[PDB]
Amino acid sequence: SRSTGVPPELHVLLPQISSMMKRKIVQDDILKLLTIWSDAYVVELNSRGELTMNL
Amino acid sequence: RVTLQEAPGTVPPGRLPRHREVILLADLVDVSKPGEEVEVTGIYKNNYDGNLNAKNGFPVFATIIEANSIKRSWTEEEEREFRKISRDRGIIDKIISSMAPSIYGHRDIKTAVACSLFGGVPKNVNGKHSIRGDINVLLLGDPGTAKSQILKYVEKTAHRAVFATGQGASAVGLTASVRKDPITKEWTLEGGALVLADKGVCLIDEFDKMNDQDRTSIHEAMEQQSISISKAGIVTTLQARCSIIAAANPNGGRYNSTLPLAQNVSLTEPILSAFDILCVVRDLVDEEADERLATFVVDSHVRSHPENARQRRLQRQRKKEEEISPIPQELLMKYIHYARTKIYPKLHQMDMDKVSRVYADLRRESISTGSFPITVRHLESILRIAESFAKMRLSEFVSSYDLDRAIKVVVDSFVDAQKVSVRRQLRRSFAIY
Amino acid sequence: FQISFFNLPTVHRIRDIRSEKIGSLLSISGTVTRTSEVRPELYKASFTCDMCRAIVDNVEQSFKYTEPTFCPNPSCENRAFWTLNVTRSRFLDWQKVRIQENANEIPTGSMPRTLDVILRGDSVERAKPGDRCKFTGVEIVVPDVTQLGLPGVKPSSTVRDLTYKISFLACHVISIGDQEVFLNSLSSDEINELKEMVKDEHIYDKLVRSIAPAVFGHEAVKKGILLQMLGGVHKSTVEGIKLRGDINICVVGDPSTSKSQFLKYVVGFAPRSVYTSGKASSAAGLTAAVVRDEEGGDYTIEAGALMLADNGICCIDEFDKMDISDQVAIHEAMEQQTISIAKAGIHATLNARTSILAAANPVGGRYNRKLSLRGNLNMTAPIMSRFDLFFVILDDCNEKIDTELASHIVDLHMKPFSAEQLRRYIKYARTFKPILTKEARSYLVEKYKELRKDDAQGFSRSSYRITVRQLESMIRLSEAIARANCVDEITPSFIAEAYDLLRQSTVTYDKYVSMMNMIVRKIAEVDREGAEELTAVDIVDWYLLQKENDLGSLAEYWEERRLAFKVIKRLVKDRILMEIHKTVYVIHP
Amino acid sequence: ETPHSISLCVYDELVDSCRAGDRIEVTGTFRSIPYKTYVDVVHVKKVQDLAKIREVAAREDLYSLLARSIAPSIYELEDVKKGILLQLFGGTNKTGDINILLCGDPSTSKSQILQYVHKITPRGVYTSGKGSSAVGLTAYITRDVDTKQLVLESGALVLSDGGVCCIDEFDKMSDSTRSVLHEVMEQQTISIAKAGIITTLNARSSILASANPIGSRYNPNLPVTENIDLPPPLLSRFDLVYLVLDKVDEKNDRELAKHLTNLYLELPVEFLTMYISYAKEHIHPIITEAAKTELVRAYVGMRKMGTATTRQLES
Amino acid sequence: MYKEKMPDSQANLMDRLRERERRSAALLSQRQKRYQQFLAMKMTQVFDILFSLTRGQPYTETYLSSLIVDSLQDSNNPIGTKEASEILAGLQGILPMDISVHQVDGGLKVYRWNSLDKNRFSKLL
Ligand SMILES: Nc1ncnc2c1ncn2[C@@H]1O[C@H](COP(=O)(O)OP(=O)(O)O)[C@@H](O)[C@H]1O
Ligand SMILES: Nc1ncnc2c1ncn2[C@@H]1O[C@H](COP(=O)(O)OP(=O)(O)O)[C@@H](O)[C@H]1O
Ligand SMILES: Nc1ncnc2c1ncn2[C@@H]1O[C@H](COP(=O)(O)OP(=O)(O)O)[C@@H](O)[C@H]1O
Ligand SMILES: [Zn+2]
Repeated sequence: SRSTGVPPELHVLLPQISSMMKRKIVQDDILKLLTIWSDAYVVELNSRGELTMNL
Repeated sequence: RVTLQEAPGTVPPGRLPRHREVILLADLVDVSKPGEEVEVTGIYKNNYDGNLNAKNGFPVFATIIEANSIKRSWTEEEEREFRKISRDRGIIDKIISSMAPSIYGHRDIKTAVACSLFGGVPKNVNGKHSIRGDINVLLLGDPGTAKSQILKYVEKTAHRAVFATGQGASAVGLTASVRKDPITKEWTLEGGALVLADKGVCLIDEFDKMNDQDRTSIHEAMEQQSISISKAGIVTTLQARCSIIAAANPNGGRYNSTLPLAQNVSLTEPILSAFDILCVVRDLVDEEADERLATFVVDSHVRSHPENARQRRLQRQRKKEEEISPIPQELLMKYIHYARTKIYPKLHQMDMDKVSRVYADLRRESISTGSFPITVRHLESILRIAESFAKMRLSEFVSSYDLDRAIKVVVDSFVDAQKVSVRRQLRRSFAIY
Repeated sequence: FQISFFNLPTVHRIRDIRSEKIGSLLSISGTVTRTSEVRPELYKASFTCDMCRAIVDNVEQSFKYTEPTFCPNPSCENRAFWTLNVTRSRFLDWQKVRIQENANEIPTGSMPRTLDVILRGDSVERAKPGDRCKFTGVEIVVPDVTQLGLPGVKPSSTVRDLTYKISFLACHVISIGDQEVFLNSLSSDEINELKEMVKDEHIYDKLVRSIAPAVFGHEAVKKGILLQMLGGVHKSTVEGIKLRGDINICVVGDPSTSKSQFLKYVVGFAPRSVYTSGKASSAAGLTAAVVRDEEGGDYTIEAGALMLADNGICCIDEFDKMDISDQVAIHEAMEQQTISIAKAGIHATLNARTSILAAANPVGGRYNRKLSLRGNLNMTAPIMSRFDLFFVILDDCNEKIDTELASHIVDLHMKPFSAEQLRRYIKYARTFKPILTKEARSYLVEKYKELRKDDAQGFSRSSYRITVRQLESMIRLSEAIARANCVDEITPSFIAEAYDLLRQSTVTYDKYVSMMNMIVRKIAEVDREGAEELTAVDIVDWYLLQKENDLGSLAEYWEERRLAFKVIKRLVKDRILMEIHKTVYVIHP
Repeated sequence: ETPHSISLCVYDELVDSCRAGDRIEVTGTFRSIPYKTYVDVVHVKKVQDLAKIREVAAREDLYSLLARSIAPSIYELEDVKKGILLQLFGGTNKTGDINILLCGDPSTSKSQILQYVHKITPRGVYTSGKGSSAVGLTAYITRDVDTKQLVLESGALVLSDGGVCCIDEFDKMSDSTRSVLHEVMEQQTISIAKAGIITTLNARSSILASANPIGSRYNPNLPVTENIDLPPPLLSRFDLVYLVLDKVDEKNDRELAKHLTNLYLELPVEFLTMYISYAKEHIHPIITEAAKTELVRAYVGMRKMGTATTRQLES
Repeated sequence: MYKEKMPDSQANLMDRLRERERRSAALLSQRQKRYQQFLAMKMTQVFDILFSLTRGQPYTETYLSSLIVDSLQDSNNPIGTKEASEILAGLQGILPMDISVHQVDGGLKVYRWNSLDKNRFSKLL
């Protein structure tokens, strides 16, 4: 749905994820996934001060 | 075919509520009724091509949503916080002291605002009539005393708040309106302010100034919790389950302390009976109250003075919230919503004696002194506010402590509305309560 | 994909819309009166053939429903038959705005014009009713059928009629009504003119006199008007409560004391002002109107008098003549600065940041001096409390006053800061947001107790004029008074000034008392501190030292020095300062 | 032109020259197309007896002759003649109107003078109390249904701009109708704020009013202000209020009887209007320094007897 | 909030007011000098008003003055009508080559500006 490859911010992704999980997912949960597989997602920070993740 | 309108509490200032047309297909009809809050999934497209193109120059179309599926939610991590505070010491006092942090005193209003936010438990006996759970508050006082600012605070804190004014509203603008529809060619009805506030709160500022025809609609709204209309050949009834908070002014702009409430306002007595809490605020001068009030206000203005950065600002705002209120406000908004949605506290028959005996004692004093006869609706009001007090603690059963505070609020309002000669006699007779 | 130009150096009024400029780029200014709901507009359509399955794309419309004139494939002979595509076609947002000529554009007493402006793309919803918007775009002509039936020979084409009317297509929308932002938009020379108008000692005194310089006396009102036009600071409480920052004023007096002159001054000076009077006004015309909208089957809000006066001053004459049924509609805008509408499905809340400057006359048409201030007025507590200032002025048969009054009113028939210089000051001053000092809070609660004490009735504890709103008014007035100068810290002095103006509801009288408060406190200070004694001459020399800068020349020195001893003798004459035998002066009981 | 009106067509650089409510002189061509008579406006204008005037200018009985000439059918009333004549002369507007009220018993020459005034002044309007309304003197402003512009449908105080409006039974004017006079009489504007319309007009004119005494006849036992049904704010605006009293003295009744009876058996108006039209066009007096002091002292003395509002000083 | 009790300069305060008197006129002259420069530099942002969307000589000074005030009315530094006259008249003095002024009925008409290198002249003052 995005015409550009810039990933959306985490503060949008987590609410969308939380509804699907039937359980609230927070920032610290993402770091658990990164520990298991380092190359799972790109974790570059947005200049707005919002965390981002991408394929 | 259905229209969807923005959330009442989220419209930005200066704009009318944005809305879209929605297309519903077979097996998805009658899924919702006017006043419902729903979430729908569908396709967003333009479909007014055809006759509009040649109808006029620079022709235009409209956007619609083809409703594929419509739906009408908490997590345990949040309940980890709600349950903790629910059993803390003085939970009721933390709630009341957090209502309108920058307003001094008026604690009998703040407790009335708090109870009206949480509300009671509606009941519908099959084959009999229903019972409302909404708490009705009337704020009558002299100019000043921030009666209007309270309704502005209720607007932001409550979930679904609809704000109205006595003179700025109309009979059509409250009950319903009529629109044409070319698709089916029969008249369609669009709801007013009372229909919007269904399962919400309806605020009527300056309640006295509206005409009796406008005021008659409000009375039947609180009594029946529904809107009945027969206009343009449409006869139907809509759900209007809303709580009312009203601010008014006495005759001549000053309250006559030597006359009853029933003789200080043009609001007729049958309409006064629809309220649960009747607050009568006086503004009488005294250096004791004036130094306290002024030093609160002069600090309120120096506080609200304008002047990971977002996190820093939220932390600083939280610090100021703590400095004036015991509970952070956005947490309280969540806290109230969870209590309203989840908790439905129930009565214990063990407290039947505590309720009936006080009522008979209150009735006995009514004929003894005073002109206002105690009515069953007062007892109905006591149970409702008793349920609301239990709903504050997130306890599924009514306790004796909640009933004591419930008795205190209703008796105090009834006593304070009496004339001065009768007022002093009743205060001594109900020193226990 | 759209392009939007802006920042045109010239702005053309509605009366400058002429057919000689069709197709050119121009910028106009006009107060918005109506807005319509946005709709998508077909920008570039596509079609598929009927005889064959050919497809035609990139069909630009250009203000008319243009179907393709030919099938592009030579194997097909189709013409004037097409199927409109709703998927490969593109749509664009489109909105119609009705704007109106400003008051300052047209000569006084003339009618204002009207015009319809078209918005596309992101520019939609940027126009709000009551806003003084400015548009940038080009002039176009649209098909029109209203021109038929008019006199004159009508052109024809061959037969087809080709009447037209002019409309404006705006590609850009801006709404126009912090110190560092403001200072960055001005050059050095604008600063120097503005800097020198602030960096002077008597600036507050001069600006009071500059209000309506042709009107004699009434220094009380000339202070009031200056403060109302400066306004206060709007504040929002953390719990979600909005604090009003605008000042309301009312003036009542003799039918010959000039009060309609003040209102005519303000509406002729205030950047956004509306004049209305008594019975000629109505409820709908003041706040906002619910009226059927064009282009659709729904309603819309049409701006009232107050909405046009947003961020300005609304002036009402003959306020006591206004019916109660329409005085009510002013209430909500005076305190909450918002308008609540619930009628015909237009449920909304509108900004009403307006300062009301009303004028009225006593109940009997004359100030019956046999009665109190209550018997002279028909206004009640709900409306009286909302005025931060409430002046009642009187005229009486003083001989010297009438000679001065007659002298000035005749010089008009025979014939310190210019009105332009004030608008270059208030715009800068309005950017300051003063803060209360800690001791000012202590001093404010002192004075509020004092005002509440005086307003207290003799038997009942209920007050009538001073309420909690007035406590805010003291800060609100003190803000504006401080806002007139280069300080963001409210001093105790500015609290006293607001205290005086709210409570008030040979040698010149002002000079006499000003000398009194200076000398009297001087003696009480040294007595309470036990300093050494001083003589009358030393008192005179001390006072002249305090006002060194007010002396224009040493010739004025002797006059003021001579004037000083008369003040002393008056105090001794009525034993205000007791002589002790050269003599020493001590406060009398 | 008259209450008839016909449509006009304007082209080219003659736009931006006319607005609603203006007075125009038109030179144009009369046309007709099917019937629709209209004017192709070709131009738009928006703005020997001299010795004979001097011969009357320097005469000694000038004031008496002019005063007498206005009402040859009315006896004496010298002061009434002068002020109403001074009403026609008017003040001097600068970068001016004088209003008069006649109070007297309901049998003395009140109606006849007002009839003369509107039949001797250009485009005067004759009005009465119950014969008019609030939108009678005030032009009915409305908005066009197809062009959406603001239009005005004229009014008594708008028709007589620059002229004289005659109001009979000025006491019996409705309170709402009486209320709108204040702005008209002092500011010469009519501001209207209604649904969708916010604008102000100009109605610069002179008002001549006649009022019957309270009750049946003037009673000297009550004060002067109690025999007049006007509140002081309205009563202060009038430049001149004439108390016309009916005596029973034959030393003046018989002379009046002769003047009336000599008129039903079997300067001129053209000179008078020529005189008036010349003065209003060419004479622009300026108050001298010496005359300044007299105005000051007269008002001070009048004020010192304590209703001497400053509206009487400009009068 | 108060001032000196007894300054050493007591009789010399007469010289103090004399010294104020000696330069009272100079301060007013600088007020005059500064205010014209406020108009002398503002004219730079004024010849862009005429150059942009004005197209003929028949434009009179009354119509231009009302246009200038309305263009700067919305800005942070608005300008009055009588100030615009000294602005419009100021242009012709510094631009005697492209604008000429002649009078009819006692009013002024503005000849059609041939705007060329408008910016260079303002620096020669
Ligand atoms: N009891 C109070 N404590 C603190 N501030 C108050 C109180 N009453 C009024 N105010 C001040 O007055 C304003 C409220 O006035 P308003 O809403 O007009 O009262 P009402 O509408 O009831 O007459 C608020 O801005 C508030 O700061
Ligand atoms: N201080 C003054 N200086 C100059 N003129 C004055 C002064 N006071 C009154 N006037 C004159 O008196 C008139 C007052 O009219 P006004 O009181 O406004 O009428 P209303 O009471 O109907 O509004 C004005 O036209 C003005 O010219
Ligand atoms: N001083 C006078 N000179 C001439 N005619 C007079 C005089 N006084 C009374 N009349 C006559 O008395 C009649 C009164 O009529 P008029 O003045 O028109 O109305 P009203 O009866 O209301 O005063 C007139 O017809 C007039 O001829
Ligand atoms: Zn084909």
